[PDB]
Amino acid sequence: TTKESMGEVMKDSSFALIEAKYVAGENIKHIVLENVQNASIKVRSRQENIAGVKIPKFEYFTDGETKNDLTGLARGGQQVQQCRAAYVKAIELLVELASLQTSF
Amino acid sequence: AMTFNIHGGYLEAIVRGYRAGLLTIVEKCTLKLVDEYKHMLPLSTFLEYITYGHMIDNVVLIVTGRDVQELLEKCHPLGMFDSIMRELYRLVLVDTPLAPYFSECITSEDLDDMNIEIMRNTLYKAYLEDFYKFCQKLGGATAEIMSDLLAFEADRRAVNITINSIGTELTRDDRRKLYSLYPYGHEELAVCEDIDQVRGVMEKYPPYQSIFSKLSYGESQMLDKAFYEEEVKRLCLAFEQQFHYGVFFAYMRLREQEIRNLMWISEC
Amino acid sequence: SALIAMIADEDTVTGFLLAGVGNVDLRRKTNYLIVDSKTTVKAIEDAFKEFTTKEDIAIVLISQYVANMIRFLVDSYNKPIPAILEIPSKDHPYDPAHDSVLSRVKN
Repeated sequence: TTKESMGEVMKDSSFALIEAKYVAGENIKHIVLENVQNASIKVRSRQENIAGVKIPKFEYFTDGETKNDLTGLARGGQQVQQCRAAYVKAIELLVELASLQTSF
Repeated sequence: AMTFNIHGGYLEAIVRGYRAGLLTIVEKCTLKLVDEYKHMLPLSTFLEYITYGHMIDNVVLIVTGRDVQELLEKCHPLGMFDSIMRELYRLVLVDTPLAPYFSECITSEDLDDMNIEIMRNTLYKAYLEDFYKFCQKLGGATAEIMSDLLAFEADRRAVNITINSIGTELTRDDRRKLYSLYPYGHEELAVCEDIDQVRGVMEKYPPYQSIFSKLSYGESQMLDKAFYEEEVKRLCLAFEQQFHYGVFFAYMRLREQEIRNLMWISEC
Repeated sequence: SALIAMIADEDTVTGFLLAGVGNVDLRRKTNYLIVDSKTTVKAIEDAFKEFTTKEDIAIVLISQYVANMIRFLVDSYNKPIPAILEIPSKDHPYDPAHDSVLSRVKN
């Protein structure tokens, strides 16, 4: 079910990237990599137990704790709302994949 | 009036014809426009200022390093000319109008040009210096267009500061100290912390009134896009281009806008 | 823990990599350039050895496994937590086709 999020949020991020490119041309990239305002990526882990199996739980920046932001680009708000919004979907997909592997 | 026929008439006619003909595809169009501009080489100073316009951003990008070698890939002669890290900044301080002022204003180098926000501040300061230099060369109707562009950039920077960059030390004082009627009445935007407040500040200029409108688009973007998008929408005024006047900058702006539109087209 | 791809469509990765800090999985001492298409994912596999296998990077992503060495990367099932792969869409369609983790998921 959550696999479709990896397409929907990706399409939204692509649209935001096109809008940002139309706004400010080429992004700064390089030193700060530009393209975002949120997503100071740092991941935290937790261990849940279901039927005696230690199913891991995953949280990270823009999908939990350890998140920070500063300024951003022109469409940096739109980029965060689309490109950084896929972070929650990615974290959920990663948690689901880890749980599936452990359960298997 | 007779000076136009005395000199510059052929170049003006060639520029007018090229503009009238205008309407990796985006990269190819940009390269063709840059080649057309270069082949055209009083008006020399205007061309130098027009090139320095984008050369300020090109030099700001090259100031990195940090994957600095990638700057050669975007070496478009229109803005990324080779002639236009404090040790390298001093060397790059030559052959540019805004560089000597930025040498003192941005003497902290990367400290005052951090890639997160302070690099944008240095770019805005350089843009303000370039706009001041261009406005110094007064004598034509392009002064109004240059003032409108500088006002749009300053207002967009102020709106971005009030929206979210206020937490990034872009306070009311920084709305003009670092963020590049505006050259005399920009103080009204120092307290426009809300979209409704932005519209109220825009109400001080009846031409700027109703330009913000609902502010859902254009003003929604940070950096210099808020009031710059208003100038992009109103660029139909630049499309007039009355004859016997400096229209090289107008043609360059129209070509840049066409390139941007082609890029925004992309895969439909 | 850290999480980054660095084997991706550049701006697509940078849109969720580093804006407020952490240097996109600590680029000061880890991570790599987020732009793909310069070479095969053999260097991306080496970076996974240098980033994901370095006990720091937890989640990784390869865009649709276009050149991600699906058979080679399918071995990441062992120790799944430090090698949580992903198949992002955009500029390459996300499909249940052969990949690192989805190939096993296809079973």
